[PDB]
Amino acid sequence: VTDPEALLLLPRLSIQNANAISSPLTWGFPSPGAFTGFVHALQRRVGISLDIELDGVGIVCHRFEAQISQPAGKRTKVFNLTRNPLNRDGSTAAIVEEGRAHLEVSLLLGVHGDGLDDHPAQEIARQVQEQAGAMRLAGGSILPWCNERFPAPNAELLMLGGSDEQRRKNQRRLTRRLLPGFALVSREALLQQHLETLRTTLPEATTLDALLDLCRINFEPWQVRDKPGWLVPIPAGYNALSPLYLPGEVRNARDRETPLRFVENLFGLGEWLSPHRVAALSDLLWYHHAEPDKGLYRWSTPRFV
Amino acid sequence: QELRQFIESFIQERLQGKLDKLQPDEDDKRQTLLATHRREAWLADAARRVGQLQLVTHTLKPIHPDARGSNLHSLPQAPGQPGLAGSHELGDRLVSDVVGNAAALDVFKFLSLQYQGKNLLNWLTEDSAEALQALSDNAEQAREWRQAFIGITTVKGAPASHSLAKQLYFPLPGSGYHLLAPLFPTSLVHHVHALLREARFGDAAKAAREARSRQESWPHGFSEYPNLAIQKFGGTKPQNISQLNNERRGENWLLPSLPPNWQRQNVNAPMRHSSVFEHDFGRTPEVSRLTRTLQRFLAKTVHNNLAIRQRRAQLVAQICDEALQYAARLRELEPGWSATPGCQLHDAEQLWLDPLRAQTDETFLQRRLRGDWPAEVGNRFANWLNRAVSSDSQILGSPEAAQWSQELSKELTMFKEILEDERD
Amino acid sequence: LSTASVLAFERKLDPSDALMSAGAWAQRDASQEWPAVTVREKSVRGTISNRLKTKDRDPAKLDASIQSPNLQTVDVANLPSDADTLKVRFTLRVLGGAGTPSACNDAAYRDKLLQTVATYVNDQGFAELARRYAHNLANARFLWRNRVGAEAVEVRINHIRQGEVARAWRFDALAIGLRDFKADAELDALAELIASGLSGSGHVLLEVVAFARIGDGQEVFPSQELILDKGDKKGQKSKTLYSVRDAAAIHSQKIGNALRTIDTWYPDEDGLGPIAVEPYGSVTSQGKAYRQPKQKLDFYTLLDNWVLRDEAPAVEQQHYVIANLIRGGVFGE
Amino acid sequence: LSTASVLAFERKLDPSDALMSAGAWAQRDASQEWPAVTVREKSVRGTISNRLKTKDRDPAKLDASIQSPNLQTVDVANLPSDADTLKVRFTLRVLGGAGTPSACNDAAYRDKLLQTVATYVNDQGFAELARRYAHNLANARFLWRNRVGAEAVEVRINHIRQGEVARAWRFDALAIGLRDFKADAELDALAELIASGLSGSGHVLLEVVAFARIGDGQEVFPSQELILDKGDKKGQKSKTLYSVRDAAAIHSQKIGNALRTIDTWYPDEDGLGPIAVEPYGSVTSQGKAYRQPKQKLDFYTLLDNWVLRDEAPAVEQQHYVIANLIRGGVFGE
DNA sequence: CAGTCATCACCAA
Repeated sequence: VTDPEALLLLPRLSIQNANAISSPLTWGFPSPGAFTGFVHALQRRVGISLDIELDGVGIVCHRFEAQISQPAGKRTKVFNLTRNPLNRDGSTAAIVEEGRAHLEVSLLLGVHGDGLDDHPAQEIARQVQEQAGAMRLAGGSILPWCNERFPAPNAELLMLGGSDEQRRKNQRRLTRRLLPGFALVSREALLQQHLETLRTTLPEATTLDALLDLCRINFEPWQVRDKPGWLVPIPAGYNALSPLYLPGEVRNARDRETPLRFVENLFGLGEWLSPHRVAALSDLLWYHHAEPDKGLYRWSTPRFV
Repeated sequence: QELRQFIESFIQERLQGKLDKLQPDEDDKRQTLLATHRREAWLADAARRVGQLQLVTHTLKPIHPDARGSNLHSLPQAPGQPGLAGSHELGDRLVSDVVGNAAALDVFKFLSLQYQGKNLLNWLTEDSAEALQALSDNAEQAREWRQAFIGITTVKGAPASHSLAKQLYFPLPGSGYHLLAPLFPTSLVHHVHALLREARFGDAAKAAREARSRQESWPHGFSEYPNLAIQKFGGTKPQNISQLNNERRGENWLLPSLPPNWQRQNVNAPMRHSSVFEHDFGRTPEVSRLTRTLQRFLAKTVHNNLAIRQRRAQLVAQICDEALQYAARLRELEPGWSATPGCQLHDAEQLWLDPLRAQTDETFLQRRLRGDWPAEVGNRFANWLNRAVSSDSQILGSPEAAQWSQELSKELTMFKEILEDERD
Repeated sequence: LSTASVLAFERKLDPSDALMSAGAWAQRDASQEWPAVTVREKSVRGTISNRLKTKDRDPAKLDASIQSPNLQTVDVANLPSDADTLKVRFTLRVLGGAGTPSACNDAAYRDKLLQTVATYVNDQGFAELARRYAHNLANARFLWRNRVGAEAVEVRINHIRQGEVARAWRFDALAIGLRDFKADAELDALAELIASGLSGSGHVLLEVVAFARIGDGQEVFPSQELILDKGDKKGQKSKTLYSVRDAAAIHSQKIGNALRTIDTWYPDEDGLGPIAVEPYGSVTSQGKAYRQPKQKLDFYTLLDNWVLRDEAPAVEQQHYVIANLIRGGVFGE
Repeated sequence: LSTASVLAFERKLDPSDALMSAGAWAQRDASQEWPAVTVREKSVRGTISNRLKTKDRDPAKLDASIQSPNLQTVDVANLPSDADTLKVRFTLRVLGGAGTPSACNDAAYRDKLLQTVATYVNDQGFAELARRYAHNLANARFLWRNRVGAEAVEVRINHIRQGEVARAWRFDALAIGLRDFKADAELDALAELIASGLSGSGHVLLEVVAFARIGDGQEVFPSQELILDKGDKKGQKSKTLYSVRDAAAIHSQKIGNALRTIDTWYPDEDGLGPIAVEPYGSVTSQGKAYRQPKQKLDFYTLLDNWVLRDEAPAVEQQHYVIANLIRGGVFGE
């Protein structure tokens, strides 16, 4: 909601062994729920000793590879597993399947606090990076440096105090540091828009998302067409099955302080657009916003349109 | 009351199915007890083993091996925003899986065969007039069946969770946190799994593929799902999980959601006699679809022109950013860019998409591209991209030549200003 | 007081994936630019050499199929014919806060546990377990089959705190045995650093490089990933090796499993070498679980007696109980 | 007591792949810079020279296919016309510890197996096995089709400790035969080195160099690649010869086959030459299997009698069982 | 005489 003044680039985050299932109906790149949980986990450890805030994340995703294998006679995939230790009788344990992938990621944060005028912003950049290099980005660890120990420091720059001409040179200087990536935004208006193509059939909604991430072909009145983006099904929050429980009610909870619901996933849509296609970089940022009483929990990116 | 033969085929069918279980050493009580209690005590076994299970729509057995907890049983509500729908706005053709005791899910088939043939699946618990005439039991037996058959759809145990569950935190707008414990949508994954098994294979989705194979097809829609992934639940035995067997077999099919740029090639722009000068176009493997789209979307007229006039406005950026990504993932992304072999022609590509100076950096290395006008790659780019936006005598003489060359001019205008600030 | 129904410990001693690269010995001081060992595919003709099943005893098929061949497709990773030295490089983050769980139900159980851990720390710090972590760094145990038959092994460890090096160690890993934690002042200066990182006090980030002279063009052994039920067509691929980008590699969990071979104190037969730290302390190659709860020295029994009942075990079992907290786990009711 | 359901034995006697180069005699002791024999693809006009099916034998096509030519594309390697000598160079590690499995399920069976192998070792070493491997190194068995009709063959073996060499042997590989195991005192000095490798007494790395005087421009025979699961059109390639980077080569498993042709102890025709060490003694290229399961001389009968039921075989079959354990494999039930 | 620990059949396209 609150537009930040300065954006914080976390330039290279080579992370290993992230989760790659992310919902019961998708696989591949992890959910942006992991990224906004990561930035509020930065908020509870750094942002109070700097008296700043950090709300939104610019998910860029330079590289991607998944620990998958192509079997014989199939065009599908399976996942490469770990070998778990034995049971107490010496026999072998069962198999729970955890997909796994390596990533390389850039990040764009948003500051809102009095520490930006109480400090140099280099203090904010150094402290946020040196603490975030001891955390887990999606489900896996954040790696230290290598041959790539030259892009290690950050950058940070405001947008309100300054001229209004060479800020194009400034944000396209920023774009020189995230140039091979594909940003990930929320494009859920097209899920509305592809019901009118099915309005001749029914006003149903659950099979509309399963129409866009594939190759639909009819014959000549072969029918291939340019898909209008890199449009992919992402998960987009939780919807309540069960009423809110008082913090001593549910057996085997993580906490004895917070209240608990039983929820399940809701599915949206995204696109892997290059950052050139959007003018202002503050459009990309992902935010948590969810109303508590009726149980709809959701994350999206505002300011995209 | 001609609906007791289902009870006959449930009792005597299983009793005759135990004909391969022949042990001539110690069956002298097992065979007699099986013949006796397989019929009469089968109602007792289906009463005592009718209370180990429950109906579900939020199972947790499919998220951990032995996570003994409480499974949900009600559908989620409607999401109040526009543009995102899931396991609550699904249709009224839902199917509740039956999680419970793995060695007790055989009486569930005899209890749920009443939704096959007749319409008396809702006659066993309530409306036992469809369970008095062909049941052939007394008041104690009819009451015991109507009591034991209510423990499926109702609650089985206490509402709880487990240590192997997820239970995420969510920040509230101006408050603390709620714990969100997500569940596995067994009903939704059954619906999408049956939906995709008729879309990847089946009658029409494969007969249209043979119609393509006979090269004579009229328009009819088939579907193709490339690069999925498979996940197994349970393992060698998936019947310990809820049903997962009717046509699931522990194989929920996962749709791909990958990033675009995670399967790249290698950057080889060396000092070659054509790998320096002939590499002024950006010959990549992912531009064939864009060239084919710009070709095959140029023949339609403006008789349906309320949608096709909003795609070439983004294609200039969608082809210029490809050259930007190539020149910034090959030159700077590669660790080297040497002098061109046959430098009288292989030097302009080393000027435009080239890295910084190196160990062969003499005096005149940071004094040519640091002061030379970096605006010569505009006309060559317009000639290259204007070869895929080809001119025609029926295109230049028509009113589409200016309306398709203005886009190439507006694309070539800004790329020189973008790439004229790296050195100069 | 009851045991907490949700316990979960974040791991410490977090390693990366190893990377393999080939070069020559005494050219190993300029080894920042050796080329990476790639995974090569090959197909293989062989013989039926398994116990055939007489369950379906056929006097026609199972005797002639002994005579007929067996065609398979595997992976392999070799050194080049002009390289005799294998280089393996990874990094190791040590975190600290080695007694604080990531999820606990009651804060009273948390208060009963955290002062027990601090009572363990103040009288005898993490130095005595950091010695045995620093040993398994110093002798190159993470080279699993790559040490077997190697002639000279050298392990280099660099403490990095900034852009560049702070402190550097050199070792001869074959002079340091796999069974005998004989401490010496070359690595007690490493053990104090790993202990001061496990406390939570100072920064620690190691860079571990291991050299192993093997032979010209020999076969090195990167990690093989479990692929359960792949290739129902018989034109399949049996062995599949693990590769990070254009390099042979070892999984991170295998390197961590090599680093936490600490347990010498197990009560079945202690004179057989240190095993990996596990609850119900077991070993998958041996096919057997040492440290069985009938002989009440596993992790659940000792943790409950030492937190809930204050029955302190011996110091040697306490090192095991703390090593399961550096290892981390997921516990329940 | 049963055998374990999982057994894995690592290979001992692990060779690399061999690479081919060419030159002339009297330069064979300055042969370090010979150029490699290269792989060349050629195209062949030939003749239909197979049997003809009578199941759809239409004489319009079948009687007319004979008269018309046959076009095939193959691969061939030759010596240069300047040179007359093949050179083959590979390395060989001898590991030791050849009775201890690397994966098991039982512990009692593991101790029974280790004390059985120690019973074998501490009354007779590996010397009968080591001199048979030294025979197969001393003649040039590993040159498979290349030595056939070769005029003179010389085999040089070097023992390597560092950059410098420690011990050197030279031989006449045509005086030593393929069916005898008659030796001299010079081969026993190699047999004791291999037997000190197999018993873990020392580190053994060997460099085996074989020269074969064949002829000017004659054809050499590298190993042929098994190309599996193609599904292609009319044979775009029908013979692909194995090479490494710009050098023709032999697979490591074919040299490994040639070194372990040790078995002269098989029942029917033990006077008719040694065969390789397999569990079921099968020679696949000759289409039969010595050591059937019916005559109780295969590995899965003798192993189970000798380890479990204390039924020690004859010594000549004990050599077969220990050779199968130097080999390796999956010997589980 | 009552908790608890290893085993035991129960299912299952």
